[PDB]
Amino acid sequence: APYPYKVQTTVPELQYENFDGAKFGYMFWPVQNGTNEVRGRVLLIHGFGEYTKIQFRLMDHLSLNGYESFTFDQRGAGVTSPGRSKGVTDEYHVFNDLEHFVEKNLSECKAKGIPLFMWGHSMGGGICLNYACQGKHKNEISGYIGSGPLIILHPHTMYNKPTQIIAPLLAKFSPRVRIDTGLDLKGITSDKAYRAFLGSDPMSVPLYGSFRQIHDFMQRGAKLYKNENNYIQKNFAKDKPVIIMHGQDDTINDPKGSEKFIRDCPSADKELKLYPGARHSIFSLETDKVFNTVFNDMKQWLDKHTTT
Repeated sequence: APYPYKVQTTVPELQYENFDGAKFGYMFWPVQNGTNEVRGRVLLIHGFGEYTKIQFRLMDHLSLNGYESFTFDQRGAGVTSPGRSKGVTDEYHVFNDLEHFVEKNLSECKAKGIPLFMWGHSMGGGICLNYACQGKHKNEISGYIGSGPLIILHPHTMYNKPTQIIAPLLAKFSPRVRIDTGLDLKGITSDKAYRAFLGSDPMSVPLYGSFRQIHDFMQRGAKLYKNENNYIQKNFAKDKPVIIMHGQDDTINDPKGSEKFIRDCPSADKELKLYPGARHSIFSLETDKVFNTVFNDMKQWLDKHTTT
């Protein structure tokens, strides 16, 4: 089944970079709108099961609207960790790998005098928001964007897929054990055409996650949700703007989590945007109606925090 989206710009080459025992597959997407003007660059942290092509639809649109994109297949994901390596990563690497690419992009963006923004979906959303609190360069990112971030699972997901609860609890005893709980296609998107692509994609199925990886990204969001001793108010990078987009019909990641995060956030420039009729993957696998609504909101938000 074909990938429903027709890219309007030139797809970048999938480059590779060795770092800390892994060969990272990454992509730099240049602005292609006929002007030599770049308003800024967005670094895209994908979620569990995802990889570069999933973010093609978003990167294509950023390029047309004056924004460069950088994304990489994380450790445990995509071309970076195939075979037995799939699902194999942890809290340490997740951020240590992210620092490497943040620094790479901060330098290049420093060179051309453009702001760097950080974007994350689901698992990537959990990472993105957590970086705003713990990142080495959290004060050098110009703005944080979350796309239905994994803070707390929706009750529906926990009830129908109890595996994602149990397996983290067992991670300490056997962290290398990998497991495949399959795709919740109907929860992921309301668009049948992207569903078919996803359920047919060799790069999407099978998707294994180890107990260590899963425990770590589950603990990651639960940490933000718990906000023990006002962790978020204390550590969120001062005066950094933050916006979360969350599909209102998201029954994979509870929208109530983004709601509480925005509430807890001490920054002035903060907003939660909920989208009716829209489910989990609003930036990649949803309908054209949803994506356009959802992307315009991101496009405008980025314009407000960029100059010329």
